[PDB]
Amino acid sequence: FHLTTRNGEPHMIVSRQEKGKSLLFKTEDGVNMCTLMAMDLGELCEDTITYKCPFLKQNEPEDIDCWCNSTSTWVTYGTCTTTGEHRREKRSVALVPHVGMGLETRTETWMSSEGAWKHAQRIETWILRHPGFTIMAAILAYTIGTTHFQRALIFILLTAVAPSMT
Amino acid sequence: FHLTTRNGEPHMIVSRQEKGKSLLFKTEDGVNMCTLMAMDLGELCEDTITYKCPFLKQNEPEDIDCWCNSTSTWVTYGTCTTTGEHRREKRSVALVPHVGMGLETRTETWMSSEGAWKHAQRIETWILRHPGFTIMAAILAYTIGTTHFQRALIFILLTAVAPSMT
Amino acid sequence: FHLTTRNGEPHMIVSRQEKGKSLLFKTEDGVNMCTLMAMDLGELCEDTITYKCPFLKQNEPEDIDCWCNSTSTWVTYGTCTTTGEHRREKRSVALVPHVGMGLETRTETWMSSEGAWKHAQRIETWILRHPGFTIMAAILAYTIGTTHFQRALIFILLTAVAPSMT
Amino acid sequence: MRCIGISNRDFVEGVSGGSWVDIVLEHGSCVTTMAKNKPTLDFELIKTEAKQPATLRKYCIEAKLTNTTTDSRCPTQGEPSLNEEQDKRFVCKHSMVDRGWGNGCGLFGKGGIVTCAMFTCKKNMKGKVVQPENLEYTIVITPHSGEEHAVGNDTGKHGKEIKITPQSSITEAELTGYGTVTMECSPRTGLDFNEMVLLQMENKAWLVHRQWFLDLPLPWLPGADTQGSNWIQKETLVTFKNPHAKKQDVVVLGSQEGAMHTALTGATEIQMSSGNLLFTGHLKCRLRMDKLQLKGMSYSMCTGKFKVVKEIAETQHGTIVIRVQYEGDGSPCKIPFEIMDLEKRHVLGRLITVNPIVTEKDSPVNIEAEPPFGDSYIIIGVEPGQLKLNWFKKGSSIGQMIETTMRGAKRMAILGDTAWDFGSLGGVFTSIGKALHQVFGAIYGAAFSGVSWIMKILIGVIITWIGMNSRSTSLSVSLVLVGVVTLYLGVMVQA
Amino acid sequence: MRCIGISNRDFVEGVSGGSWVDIVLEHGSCVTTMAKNKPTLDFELIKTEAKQPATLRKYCIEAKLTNTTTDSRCPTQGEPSLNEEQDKRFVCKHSMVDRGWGNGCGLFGKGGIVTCAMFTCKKNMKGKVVQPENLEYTIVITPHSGEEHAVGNDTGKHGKEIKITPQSSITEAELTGYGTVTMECSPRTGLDFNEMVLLQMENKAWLVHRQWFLDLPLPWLPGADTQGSNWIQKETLVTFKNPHAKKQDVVVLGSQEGAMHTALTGATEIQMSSGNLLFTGHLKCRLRMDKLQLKGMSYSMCTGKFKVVKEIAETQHGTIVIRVQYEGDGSPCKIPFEIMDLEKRHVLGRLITVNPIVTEKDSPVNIEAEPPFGDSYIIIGVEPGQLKLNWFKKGSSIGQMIETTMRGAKRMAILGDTAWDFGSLGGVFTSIGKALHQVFGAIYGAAFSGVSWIMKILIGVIITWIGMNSRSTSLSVSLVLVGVVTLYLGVMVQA
Amino acid sequence: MRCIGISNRDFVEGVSGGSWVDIVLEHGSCVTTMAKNKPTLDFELIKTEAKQPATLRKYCIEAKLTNTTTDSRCPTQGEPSLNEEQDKRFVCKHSMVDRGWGNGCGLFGKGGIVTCAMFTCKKNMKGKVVQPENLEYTIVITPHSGEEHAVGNDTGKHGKEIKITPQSSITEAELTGYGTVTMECSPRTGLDFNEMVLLQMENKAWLVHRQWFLDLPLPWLPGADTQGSNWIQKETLVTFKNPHAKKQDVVVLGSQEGAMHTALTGATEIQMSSGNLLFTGHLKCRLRMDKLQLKGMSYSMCTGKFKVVKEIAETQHGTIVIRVQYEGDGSPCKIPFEIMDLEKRHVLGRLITVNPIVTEKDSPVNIEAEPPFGDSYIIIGVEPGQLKLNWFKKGSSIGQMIETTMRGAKRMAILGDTAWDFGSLGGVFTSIGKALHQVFGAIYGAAFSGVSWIMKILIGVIITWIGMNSRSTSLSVSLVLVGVVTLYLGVMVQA
Repeated sequence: FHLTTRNGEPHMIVSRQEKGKSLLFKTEDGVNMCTLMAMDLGELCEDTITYKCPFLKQNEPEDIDCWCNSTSTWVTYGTCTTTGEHRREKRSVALVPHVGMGLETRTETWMSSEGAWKHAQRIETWILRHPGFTIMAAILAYTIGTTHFQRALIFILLTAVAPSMT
Repeated sequence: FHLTTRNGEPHMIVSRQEKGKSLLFKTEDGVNMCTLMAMDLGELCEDTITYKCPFLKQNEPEDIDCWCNSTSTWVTYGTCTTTGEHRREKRSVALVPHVGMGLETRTETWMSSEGAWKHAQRIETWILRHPGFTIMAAILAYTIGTTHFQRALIFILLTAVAPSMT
Repeated sequence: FHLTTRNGEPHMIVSRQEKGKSLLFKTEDGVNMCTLMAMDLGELCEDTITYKCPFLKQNEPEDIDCWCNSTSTWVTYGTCTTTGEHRREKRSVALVPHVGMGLETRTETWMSSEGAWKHAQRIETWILRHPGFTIMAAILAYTIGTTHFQRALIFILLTAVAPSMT
Repeated sequence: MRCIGISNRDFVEGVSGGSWVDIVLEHGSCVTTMAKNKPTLDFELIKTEAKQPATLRKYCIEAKLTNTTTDSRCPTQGEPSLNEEQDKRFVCKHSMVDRGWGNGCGLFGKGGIVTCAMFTCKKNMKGKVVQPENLEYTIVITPHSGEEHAVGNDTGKHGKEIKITPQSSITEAELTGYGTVTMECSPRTGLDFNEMVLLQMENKAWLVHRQWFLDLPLPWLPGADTQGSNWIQKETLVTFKNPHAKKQDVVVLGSQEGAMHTALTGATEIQMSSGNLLFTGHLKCRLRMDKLQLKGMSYSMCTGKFKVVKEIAETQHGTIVIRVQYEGDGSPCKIPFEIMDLEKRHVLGRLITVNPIVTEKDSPVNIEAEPPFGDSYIIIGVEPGQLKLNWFKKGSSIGQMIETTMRGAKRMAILGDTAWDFGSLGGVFTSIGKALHQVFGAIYGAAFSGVSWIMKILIGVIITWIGMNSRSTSLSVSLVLVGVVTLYLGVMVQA
Repeated sequence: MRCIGISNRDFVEGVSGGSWVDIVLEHGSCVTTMAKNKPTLDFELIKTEAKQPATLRKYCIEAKLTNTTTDSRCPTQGEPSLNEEQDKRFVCKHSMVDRGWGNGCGLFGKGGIVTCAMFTCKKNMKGKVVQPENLEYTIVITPHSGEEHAVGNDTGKHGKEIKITPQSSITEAELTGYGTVTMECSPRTGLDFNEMVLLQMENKAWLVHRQWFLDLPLPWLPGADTQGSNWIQKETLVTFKNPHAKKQDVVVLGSQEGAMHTALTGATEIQMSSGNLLFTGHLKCRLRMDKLQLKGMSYSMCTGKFKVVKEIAETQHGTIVIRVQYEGDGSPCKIPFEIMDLEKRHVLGRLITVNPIVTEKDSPVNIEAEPPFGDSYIIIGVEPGQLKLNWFKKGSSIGQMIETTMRGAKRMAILGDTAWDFGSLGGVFTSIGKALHQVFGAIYGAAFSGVSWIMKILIGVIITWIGMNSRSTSLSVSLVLVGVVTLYLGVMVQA
Repeated sequence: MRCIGISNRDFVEGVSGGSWVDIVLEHGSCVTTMAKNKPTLDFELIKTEAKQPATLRKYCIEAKLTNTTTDSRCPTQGEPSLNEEQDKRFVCKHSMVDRGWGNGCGLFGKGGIVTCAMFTCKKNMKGKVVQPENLEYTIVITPHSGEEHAVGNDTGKHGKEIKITPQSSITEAELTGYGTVTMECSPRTGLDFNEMVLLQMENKAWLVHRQWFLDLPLPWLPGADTQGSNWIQKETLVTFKNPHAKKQDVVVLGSQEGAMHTALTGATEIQMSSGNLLFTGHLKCRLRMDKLQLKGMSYSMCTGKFKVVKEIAETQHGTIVIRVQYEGDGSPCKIPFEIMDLEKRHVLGRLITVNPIVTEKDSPVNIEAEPPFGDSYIIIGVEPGQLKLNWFKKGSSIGQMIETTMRGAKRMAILGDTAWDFGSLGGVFTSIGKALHQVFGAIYGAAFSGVSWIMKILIGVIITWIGMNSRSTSLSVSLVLVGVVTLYLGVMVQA
């Protein structure tokens, strides 16, 4: 409850030595009878919370932490626990990355089943997602193709080459 | 207060006629003085908040309203303001209404894919929404195009052009 | 503390020389005990703010900065800061003056000249921002279109649609 | 004659197969029914209401909170359970909070909390759904007699108001002098009703959509529910502040009534005093006319003099009003009202009120007429001293041709598939005649000679003979169809 | 002889039938006027001024709030009625708050409040709108006489500076020694100064668009009024807060001087103090130069010895400019000056200063010329004392052809509709001759032999005759048009 | 030889006269270089590291705080200004709260509160960027001397380590007992670096895409700053309890190391403890083995006792690795090393370590060799004491043929565009020759007879003639290509 002045106003620093008890002083203004009704007042810390106890003459206090029946004043205290810590822990912030690529390398090789079938799976996925381009390629094959074998070969070539450009 | 046996334990009802001061009472263990650091206290009414006051021996009281020196108990009190009315605050949210059922539009947009498919979707929406212009474009293509594929070509070009100029 | 008669009612002019002290005086209306309680008061200057101070019947002083209990009266005073400067806030309103021009200039020579130039630049951008479509459309028209008018339609329409399509 | 200034108006002139008019009735619209040897009538609707509504779901807006309990147990000590939880009348939550060795307990860790409280609620909505059955419709019938309070009057004694409900379909209404006319219809050919629900608060009401009515996240009550014990989604009105020590300070959300006034406004507003304004949805109705005859016909024509009080007023449908006053003597009497063309020879114009009568001398009658767009003479009275009031009527005859034909076509089209009686064998002829007479009937009546039916059916059979023995088959199909329509529809018109 | 050095050199080398020559003038773009047997000239607009501005509107950049009264009434009593509401001197508003049994009134309800205050305007922000008729165009006119103190100069004064006021269309600028040239030069046919506005603050100013100038959500006072009481756009600065009970924290925003200065930064700052130096605007200048005459033209061919002081330095457009001295005698005297081929057979180039004159002993004399790209011999004087000066200049002839032709085409396009004489009968052939000159005269005079006019028109009629009797009509049209162009512009260029 | 157990063991079966072999190299993959009668090499990269990385942007992880204050004014006084808030060293916010009439200033209304504190934080990320310049590669070169501690040994002091970087081009390295090899390397093929970023936490690291840093909402520090006082997006860590009249306590987010570890999982973890193993990009390293001497081809022939210690430790390629001890005297001497068929008719194996030599008595030697496919006999020593070891390799002939040709194809694929020497005229023929070798030379030397080159080139020209003089053009194109490849590749293989 060491008292100083800042911005022309009194400024008492309270600690656990006087906790949950009526603060009392004698100042130029008069008999200062403050009630520090706050919550997180523990032993003094470095998380220095500060407060204006507002001047209240006779009215019904409410929705305040600390007040004084003499004059407005500043009060301060800490918030860390008894053992010593910053403050109460929480878990928050939303975040997640992409997921990687490694020990696979990005070129058609290795004869593997997955690598071998990836190209065909991507072709058929493109065809399913691109029916219009498939129909257009079929129509071009029909027009240009004089024989059914050439028709099918050109259709397959177009359907396989169009995605590879992307 | 009224030291009753609620749930098989001591139970008190503190009102606003005394406030911000330690209570005193008697139990089988002896005289008990009770602290009540509840800052949001009002006078007794229907809105009765209730506690189970702990028991502390010598440790620092932290992050709690109530405590005694000998035993636990159950302290309760009202929260009505000076006018005697319940708690009071605003607002919440209600979905803004409107006329007609809107079920044609959900999900947000991928910029690249939707930009790529904007032309394909726009031609379809436009050609559907204006059958009259479909008829006129078809007639013009029918007249101008000497052979079938010229007619189809002119038709598809005009159908693609018409949304673009708009 | 200076009383006048405006609109058939008293008007009270108060200065900071009687700041922070209850409004006490005596007139034929009775013992006009009254109070001013807001701290917006400034020294006497030209920034005159007014009030009507209501009349007590039974209620506690509430909802009004002033409060009289003998006869409703109008209280006015000064609000300028101690340095003789009117109240003011730092918030500001403006817009962006860099670039704006929708439609201007004479009626006809501008119409002809800017039409020629805007069409020239638009078509020229379409022909250089997307060149290959132009030459392929030109050769396709020259090969397919039966008459020079038909060929003109073909490649002009293709050059119109392709750069918008692409 | 309360349709002056009413934009939507149809001059339906005919009788259906069972001698029942097929009213199309829409809020803010008019119907006027005509037939020869049949006094004209005016058919209107003035009020729509729903009674005995069903409570789809009750919403209670303002929530009061009482008897709130909160308790906690340290980690590993247990999870508290209270009998207050078992009773569903409370809203309850479980939670986790840190405790500690120095924090009034034994060790560091997350111990459990249960906090819950009663949920009373005072102010409440009332949301109700309206079925087709529960509706009641206020029809009003007016006679075209030209009485002074029988023109553009919303509270005149001349009109008779009846209510229509499905539970009493076959009903009989009475019109002064003319007699008994039959009420019978099921108006359910309109827009679907299951998609809408009406909220009401004290006095105001709002029309909204069912899914929206159920979406609003507040407490519920089933329709039969009235005890207040059960409550669904009761969490939202009761905000639990952050977990804290042994406490969960329960905050009671404020009345959203202001919020509802802020949101619902903009939607379709309704006031219960005027009844529900469910103007959406056409009302098809049957209405028999067989039990009515001409009242006042026995009164002889009077050969006195006729005077005009008000000038030739114009309505929004090419129709003329004349306040004819009788300075002579011999009242009451059968009004001679006629039309002639420039050659003073042919009766071409169409009259509205057949055999008008005068109640008493010095009390003029509001005759109503519909000449064709053009020049004609309204002949009031008979010579000597006749009054051949000239009258030029703007518009194009093809104008009303297309307009009336299209309006009747759409009227029978919305009342098309599954509406007009096609199933009845033998009555298929009557239904075809009905379709023509609702659509093509104006062709028979207005443009084609007025008409005296015998001479025009002779002309029609002549036209059929010419069309059959014509030089072109296209003209044959174009002309014999019109001729057979004329003949058969004239036979129908006679009925 | 004033604009040797500026980048926008332009040449007009044609005359009209009635010598009604037409020029365009822009900022920094001087013009040189050529003619046959008439003195050549240099024209420029030196400074644009906008005198007698019109006070369009005014803004109160900063605000003072005084005499701020306020009153209220309990619910159902209506709004209070003071005397400040009617008077526009005070800006004010009314609103409502909940008052009742708690705070003096009877019942809790939305009672009214009126909140008024004097708005005093400390500082102004001036707006100036320039109309077309208010542009005072300062035009400098300088002959190619032989002066010295104008090359690469701004104040160099041997000619005349004239302030053209568009109210005064015709004006006589008496050029010393040569007479006068009629000034019929309008800015009306230039770009419309309809959307340019000047913001003025103390002494500094900026230029900004009209729509932007008026869009500003600031205090808004008209030009006509002086007292400022008739005040518009009230709520820009007075920002009343939500009224609790009666008082509301009425406060005018801070001075906008800093904020609007920061925003306006980057716009076109104008150092108005030295005049309204507008950097845009065509001046369309029609001139009868027949009144003008060259007193120096007919003096005797000059005999004595003749020497050069300074050697050539290139110009921007690439023109010969020589300072030359005359040691001989016989002043005043017409000085020979030709640009011969290196074999002294046929002439290549052109000289600007027609008939240069030396009317003073022991003085520099400025001689101007413009060879083609190629070796040439400037031959000066007559033997004894012949001077031959070899010269060469870089570039491609086609480069100058395309440059001059396109420049003239743009000049005619801007000097186009409403500008070139199409309504004047008789001069129509002259006007089209002028136009065809301004487009194709570079090709005619440079590419096509220089030219000896008689023989080239003979060739012109030959090409016309071959075109008309050609094997193709497309070639006929393509060739006879050029041939008639050649013939008509040969008849013209002769003048 | 070092590389045993590494799955990706690439081969170079042969050398040419130019010897400019461009080896491919990749993480976790060794390479073996053969050369006719020259020392056989093993290449690896043991460690990739980008020394002296640059710092992009630091992120905060654990926030201390202090000097937290809450100032406020009554409504209608303007939210107070603070000396606290004007400095970037703090973090702060303004908010609005309903101060009531009992709450100090008795004028209930919503007013401003300024809340804020100091923000210095303890643990912080280290974000870092790697440029192509800083890429330092660590290359290990080993001879096939067969020293004992070679199988499953990497850093053993038997070969050479060189610190290669693109900043360096040429540097000689010494292989003890086998001469010199020039590191004229070319680390050209960095995969991509614009969108990859390195992260460090105390004693661990990660690799992550740049956008992940650019978008992650946590406190910032640009790389330039050093005071740790200016921060951007500093408000995200502080989360404010709901305002409480004048109380407004600030709290932050606690230990984020756990959140980082659980969320970042799935990204490329890098074991920075042993330095930053950057598993990215291939190495395209040109080596010329012209000046690399072999010590022992001139030694005598081994004639003593012969004994095996351990049998084959079967490799992924089924490559015999015989760890064998020769008690016989006479060392140094050349070892008998044959790989023969079941019947023991002709040899068809391929020994790896050319000139297997024992440097000293009573010492094991690890001989590397690749036998044919199927069953076979390994012949070590000479009779008497001739040693025979039966062994089978499971691979199929055409199988291993196709996979080894595919390994060569991949090696040329990465050693593709811009890599193979196309610019060098004259050497273009040699480059295409070496390409045809590195693809088809397995086929050439293992399938097509082994080969005695003279007779096979004779057969190849015969095949070429038959293909050219064939009945079908498709067969001609198919066969003459094979023939010319055979001829030219044989000429290359001879060299």
